[PDB]
Amino acid sequence: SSFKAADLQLEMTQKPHKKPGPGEPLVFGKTFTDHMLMVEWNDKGWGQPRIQPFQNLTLHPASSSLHYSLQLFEGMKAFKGKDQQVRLFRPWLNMDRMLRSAMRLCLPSFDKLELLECIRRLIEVDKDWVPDAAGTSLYVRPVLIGNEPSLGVSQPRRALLFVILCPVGAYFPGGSVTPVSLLADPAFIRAWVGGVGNYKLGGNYGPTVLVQQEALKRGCEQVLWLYGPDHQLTEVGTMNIFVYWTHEDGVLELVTPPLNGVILPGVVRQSLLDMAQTWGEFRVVERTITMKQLLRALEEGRVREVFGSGTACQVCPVHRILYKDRNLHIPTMENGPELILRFQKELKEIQYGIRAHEWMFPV
Amino acid sequence: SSFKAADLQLEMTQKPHKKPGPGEPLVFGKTFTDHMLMVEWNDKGWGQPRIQPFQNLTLHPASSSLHYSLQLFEGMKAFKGKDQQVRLFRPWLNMDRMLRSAMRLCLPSFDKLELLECIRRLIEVDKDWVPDAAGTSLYVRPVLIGNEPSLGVSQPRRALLFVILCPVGAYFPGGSVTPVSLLADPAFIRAWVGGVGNYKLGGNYGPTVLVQQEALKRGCEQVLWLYGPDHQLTEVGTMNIFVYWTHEDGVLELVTPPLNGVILPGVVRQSLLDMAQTWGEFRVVERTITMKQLLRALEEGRVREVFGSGTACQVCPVHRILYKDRNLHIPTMENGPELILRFQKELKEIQYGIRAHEWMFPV
Ligand SMILES: *Cc1c(COP(=O)(O)O)cnc(C)c1O
Ligand SMILES: *Cc1c(COP(=O)(O)O)cnc(C)c1O
Ligand SMILES: NCC1(CC(=O)O)CCCCC1
Ligand SMILES: NCC1(CC(=O)O)CCCCC1
Repeated sequence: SSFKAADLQLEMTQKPHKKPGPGEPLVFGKTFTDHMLMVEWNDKGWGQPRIQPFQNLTLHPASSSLHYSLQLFEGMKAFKGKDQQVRLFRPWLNMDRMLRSAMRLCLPSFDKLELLECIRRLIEVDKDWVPDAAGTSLYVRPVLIGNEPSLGVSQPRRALLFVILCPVGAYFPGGSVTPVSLLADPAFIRAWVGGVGNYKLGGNYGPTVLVQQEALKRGCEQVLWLYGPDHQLTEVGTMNIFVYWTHEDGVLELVTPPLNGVILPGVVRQSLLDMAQTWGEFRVVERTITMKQLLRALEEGRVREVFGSGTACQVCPVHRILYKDRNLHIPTMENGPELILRFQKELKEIQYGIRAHEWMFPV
Repeated sequence: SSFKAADLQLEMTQKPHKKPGPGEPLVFGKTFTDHMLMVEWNDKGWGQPRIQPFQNLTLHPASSSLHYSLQLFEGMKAFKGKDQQVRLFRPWLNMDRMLRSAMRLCLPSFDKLELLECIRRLIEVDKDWVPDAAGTSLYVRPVLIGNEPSLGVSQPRRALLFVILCPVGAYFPGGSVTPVSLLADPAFIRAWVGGVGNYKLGGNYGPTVLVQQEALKRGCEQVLWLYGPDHQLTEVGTMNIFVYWTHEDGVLELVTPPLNGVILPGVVRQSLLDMAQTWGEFRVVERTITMKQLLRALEEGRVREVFGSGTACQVCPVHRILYKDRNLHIPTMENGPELILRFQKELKEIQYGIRAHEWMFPV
């Protein structure tokens, strides 16, 4: 059924593009690498995978990817250490999530490890594009779209899988943690139980653009997505949320919302849970967090740190939440931020190859 | 600002496709006409509109239309009367809805009447493609997509508006209306209040494919979309729902769910409400309909007709609903279907120019 890496076609570029410098401030995903991966699917099966020069897609105007959002994507980073070795961070989890997303949209199944090997081969070809400066990396963007020339809402009989790469600079200006303010208004819903918010589908993102603009108009940087009558904290923009506090039972704990359907199962999210569990210094749980619980904890001075997690930012500190038109200062930066700095340090040691780990996949 | 229809550039096809013609099977949305409308948008506003030959779209791999579902569409029909005159059905309402969809996804605004004249000119160029057989029409598909070559989840600085046309056959070949069976399972949710289900965005359709396949496996043609703990009937597949019954207060009425956020404001839906209100023979109301209300009405023999409404089907009868592993028989067909046939006949007479009406826009 699946495409094989052993069947890979190679077409090197004879028109190389200008590489960005470590000194020039880069915007997220605007400058791309020399090559891309492309695999075509039809009802008879997958075609042969190919590494070809970066080029535009040729799509039929009726392609189901453009009309009925038969599209999904992934996002992972490749890191270059001082010894020039490029490594991907827990890519197996991204491949797992990509296949789950594909099944939800009735898009073709593929072998997760064959796609991983094809992606490894692609990054190997564009190795010189992976930067080595502090906090920089190569963003990998796999995409699977429906491509049937039909206006009928049905299972695609044609599909296209492609992977593009882009060098990204340091998220924080310089190399120090800067906090974000969040708008928490229950009128905005990102996902729902029985919905598709737990899959990385394009459809979950388009509607967020206007809401993010509303957050900016109200003086906030990101949106704190609330869910249900009890105003459950779900996500911070397009990042998973973590709260480090002394809970109502008097125990020091790190909590993040559980995977009940409205939470996207983040790779960094899973890594922070795994890392903190291994330390065994405090309680680490997956449990629902409500605004009522957070309000009470803040007034009682029990909150230490609140942060967002994702591939783009790793660990993003939160200093303010605007809920029901009331400002809530989150003492994250006044508490170090001890845990965020510890997570940042240990993730960078694993990611840049200072410490050898099972989480890293060598390219 | 907006693009002007007076600036329209026409490039006719050098390679015309063979038309289906007399007695050939037409599958919905699989056969396309010779030309298409294309309008580009960037930083300096809209470009000049163009009618060019039917061809593939050239999109950058990072196009926000494919990653974050910055896409919307419309659907309306052009009808050809026996004397060869082509007319559009209430297109102003589709233009109004398209603009509302554009605003929700932070896509560029345009003038409703300028796009309408551009679509009229496109249908005029491909006028011979509009079939004249009973119940047949030309399906018009306007689309507006984000076309930003960036991986950032933001408002597009580039967009593309295009319109494609499809000659379609009669939904009920021979003229006789045929009913369908619906699967009603609360585990599947189409939209949520605070979401975007009330807009015609690509994102709302992709997730329905898997649900539709499950309905088919269970022996049902469409999905009856239920919402909330009270199991509110919202939509029949991707069509609005109508119930013709004797209400609990003993009064005969035609009811459809209100525009509370989870219902897409259909043009046919509004047309049926307008038509039924003009007659003044029964009560016409927009009120929430629950499964418990329908169950009580069925056993008491108060339900006369249940149907779906939309551009593709016009008025679609329902004879069975599979709910909680039990089959509920809906007496739609044995009741004529009196109201459905009256709606079908009046709409047919208006659409094919047999009866003059302000609802029709001449091409
Ligand atoms: C991508 C994403 C995340 C984080 O996932 P990572 O795998 O850790 O990058 C969290 N929430 C949403 C809504 C996301 O889209
Ligand atoms: C298109 C659509 C309708 C019907 O709208 P019409 O304008 O009458 O064609 C109803 N519900 C959904 C979900 C739709 O997508
Ligand atoms: N929040 C940004 C991401 C996830 C992340 O990497 O943190 C989601 C939207 C698309 C870009 C990536
Ligand atoms: N139900 C089919 C439509 C609406 C309609 O015309 O009934 C929505 C999906 C795309 C095709 C059109």
